[PDB]
Amino acid sequence: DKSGMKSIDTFF
Amino acid sequence: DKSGMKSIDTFF
Amino acid sequence: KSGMKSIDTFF
Amino acid sequence: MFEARLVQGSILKKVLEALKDLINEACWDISSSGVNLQSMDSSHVSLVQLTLRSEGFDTYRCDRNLAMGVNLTSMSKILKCAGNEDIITLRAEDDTLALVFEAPNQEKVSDYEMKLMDLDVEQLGIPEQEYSCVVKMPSGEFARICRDLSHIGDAVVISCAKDGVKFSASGELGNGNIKLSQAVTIEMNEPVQLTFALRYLNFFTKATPLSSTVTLSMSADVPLVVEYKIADMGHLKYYLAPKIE
Amino acid sequence: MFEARLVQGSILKKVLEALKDLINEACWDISSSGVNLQSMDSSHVSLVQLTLRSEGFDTYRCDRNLAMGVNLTSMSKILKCAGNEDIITLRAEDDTLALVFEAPNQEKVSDYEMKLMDLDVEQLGIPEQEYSCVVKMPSGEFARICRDLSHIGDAVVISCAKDGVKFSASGELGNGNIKLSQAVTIEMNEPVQLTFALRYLNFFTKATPLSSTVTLSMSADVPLVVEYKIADMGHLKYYLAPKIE
Amino acid sequence: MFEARLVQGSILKKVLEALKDLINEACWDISSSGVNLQSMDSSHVSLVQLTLRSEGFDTYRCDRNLAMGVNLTSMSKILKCAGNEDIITLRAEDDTLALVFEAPNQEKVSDYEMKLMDLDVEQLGIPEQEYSCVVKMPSGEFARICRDLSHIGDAVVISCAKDGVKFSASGELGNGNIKLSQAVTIEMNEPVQLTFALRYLNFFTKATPLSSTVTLSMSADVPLVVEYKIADMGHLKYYLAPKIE
Repeated sequence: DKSGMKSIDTFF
Repeated sequence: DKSGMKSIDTFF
Repeated sequence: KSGMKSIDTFF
Repeated sequence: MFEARLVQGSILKKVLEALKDLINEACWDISSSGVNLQSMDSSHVSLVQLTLRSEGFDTYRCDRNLAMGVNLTSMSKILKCAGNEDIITLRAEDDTLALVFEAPNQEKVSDYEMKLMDLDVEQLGIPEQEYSCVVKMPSGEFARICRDLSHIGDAVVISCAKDGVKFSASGELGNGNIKLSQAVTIEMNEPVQLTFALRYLNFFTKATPLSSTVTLSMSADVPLVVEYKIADMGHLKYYLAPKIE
Repeated sequence: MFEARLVQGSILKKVLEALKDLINEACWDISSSGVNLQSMDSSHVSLVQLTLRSEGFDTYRCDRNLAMGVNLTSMSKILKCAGNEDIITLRAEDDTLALVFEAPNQEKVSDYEMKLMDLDVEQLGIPEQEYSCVVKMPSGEFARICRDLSHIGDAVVISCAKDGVKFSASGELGNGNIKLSQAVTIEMNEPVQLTFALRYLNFFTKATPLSSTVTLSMSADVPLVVEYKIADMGHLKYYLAPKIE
Repeated sequence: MFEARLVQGSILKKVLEALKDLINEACWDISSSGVNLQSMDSSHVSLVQLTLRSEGFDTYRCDRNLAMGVNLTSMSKILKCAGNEDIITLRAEDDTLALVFEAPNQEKVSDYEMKLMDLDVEQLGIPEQEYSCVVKMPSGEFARICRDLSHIGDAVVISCAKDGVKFSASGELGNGNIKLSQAVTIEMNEPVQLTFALRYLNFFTKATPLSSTVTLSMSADVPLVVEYKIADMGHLKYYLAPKIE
C-alpha cells in the first residue's frame, strides 16, 4: 500500500 | 487428557 | 490409461 | 443370490455417513433375518453395531448368508451418487456388491459395482445387559450438547440422577455445565457418573439424521451405549469405553 | 465507441463464472452483430465459444470492431461487485473496458474500469458440422452425472444409442453406470461411444445456471460439444477433445 | 455481586462475533450504568467502543464496579454454546465470569464459568467531537461496498459531498467507483475526502447483524467512526486511523 497509517494513539 | 481409556475388547 | 490429442489437431 | 430393495434410499445414505467417520472398513453380514454390522474403531475404544431387519425392506431375498468386506469410504462415495429420493437395491452373489439407484422423478437408472475385500478383523460379542440409567432425549439436543462441550474440553462427565441428567466439561478456558430436566425421560435404577471422550461422541452424533431421538444407556465401569432407532427397520448402536477414573 | 446494455446482469455474472475456471485470459471480439469469444484452455484440450447476439441486449452500439484482451479472473472479480438484479452496461473506446452497474432497488451507481491486455494466443476455427448423436437433457441431471462419476473414475464412456444414452466410469473402487432413457431426447444418426476426461466436463457444468437444459453433440473421432443456450440472446459452447482409444 | 439478564441472547452472540476478529483480549468494564468496552487492535490502528446501557437488560445489578479481563475468543466459543433464542444471564463476583443460558423452547439450563485474566493494556480516551460529514446508510449496502472494493484494492477513498457519497479503490486490475445518492442521508458541514484500509472496514462490517443501518462520521486528518446502534440498549463504535496522505 502506497500510504501508511498513524497509530490510533496519535489521535487519542 | 488426565484420564485414559481401557480398550473396548476389555469389556467384550 | 488413455491420453488426448490436442484440440488444435481437430481445428 | 442376495437382493434387498429399500424404498427409502436416504436411510442407507445416512447410515453410511454415520459410519464412514468412525470406521473405514467393516464386514456386512447378510442373512435371511437382515443386514448386520459389528466393527470396532481404529483406536480400539468404540464399537458400532448396525441392524437392518429384512422386514424393513420392500424386497428381501438371501439364498446364502454373506459376509462382505466393505471399504466404508468407497461405499459412501457410491451412495453419494444416489439422490435423496432414490429407491436403492442391493444385490450380491456368493466378489463385488451391486448398488442400483432407481430415480423416482426421472427416467435415470444408476448401477454401481463396488469391489469387496477380505477383512480379517477382531470380532467382539456384546451381551445385552441391564443399565443403571437409560436417558431418552432429542437427538439434536444431544448433538448440540456434545458439540458445545467440545469447545470447553475433551471429556464429558455424564451425571445421571432422578431429577435430570448433567453433562459437564473442563478446559483451559474454564468449565461448562449443561443440566437437562425430565421430551427427556430417565429410566434410572442407580445414579451414575461416567467420563467419556467427546471426540467419539461427536462421531456418534453423525447418526443424528437417522432419528429424532437418542438413548444413552449407562452402568458404572462399563461402556456407554448411544442408540439411534432407524424406523422400525432396525437401529444403529455405538459403544464407548469409559475413561479410567 | 462500443456500448451494450444488458438488463439481466446475472447473465454476464453467470457467463463469467462459467469461463474463469477453464480459461484465465480470453479475447472478447465485439462487432455490430454482437459479442464473440473463442479460446482454448491451458492444456490445449478443450475450447470455449461464447456468442451473445446484439439483439439480446437492450442497448447495443458498436462503431468500430474491437478485440479486447481480458483477464477473466479480474473481470470475474469486477462482476462479483454487481448485484444479482443489476443492469450491466459495457462501454469501450478504440485501453480499458468500462462496466457500469445500475442497481434497480436503490439510488446506487457502480462504475468499474478494467485494464485490458494484449493477447497473442492461438486462434482456431470450428466448422459447423453434423453429429452422429445429439442428446438434449436437463443441465442439472448432466451436472449431477459428471459429479457422480468423478467419484468413481477420471474418464466417462458416453454410449449413445436409439434406446437412451449411457455414461460409465471405472476406478480403483469399482465401476459405475448411469443409463438415461428417451425430458431426454436423442437425435441419433449412428450409435456413438466416446471417452472423455471428467475433469473438463466438470468445468463445463459450471455453465449450469445459464440454462435448464444442455445438449451433447457426438460424432466418432471428433471433439464433444456441450452447449448451453443462454436466452435467445446466444449460447456458450464447450468442445472437448476425445480420449485416444 | 454483578448480575445482568438479557432476554435477547442473540445480541451478545452477535456483539462477540463483531469483536473477536478485531481484538482477542478486552477489558469489560461493568458499572451501575451498564457494560462498557474500549480496546484498540493488535496493529494499534483501530479502536472498538461497546456500550450496553443497564436499561437495555431485563435484570441488572452491580454492587461493585468490575473490570474483567476477557479473552474474546474463549467468550465467543462459550457464546456459540448459546441457542439463537436463549436468555443470557451474566453473573460475576469481586476470579471468573459466569454465563447462564436459559433455553425458552426446552427444560435445558446451560451454565459456563469462564476464567478471566489480568489485562495491563493501553487505555485511550475518545473526546466526542463534531464531524464535517455524517453518512447514514443500510448496513448491508455498506458491507457489500467494502467487500466489493476489497476485490479491487486495499484502500478506499471516501469522498463525501452534498450530492452523495463516493467510495473508490484502485489496484492491479483497474479501479472501482461506487456512487451513492441522498435510505441514504448526509449531514455534511464541509466536504471530506479520506483514505482507509479496507482490511479493517471488513472487520467492522462483522457487526452488520446488529443493525439494519450504519453511520460513518468523517472529519479531515482524524479517525473514521463506523457506528452500529444496538437496540436503544446501546451501540458499538469502530474508530479507524486514516491513511497518511
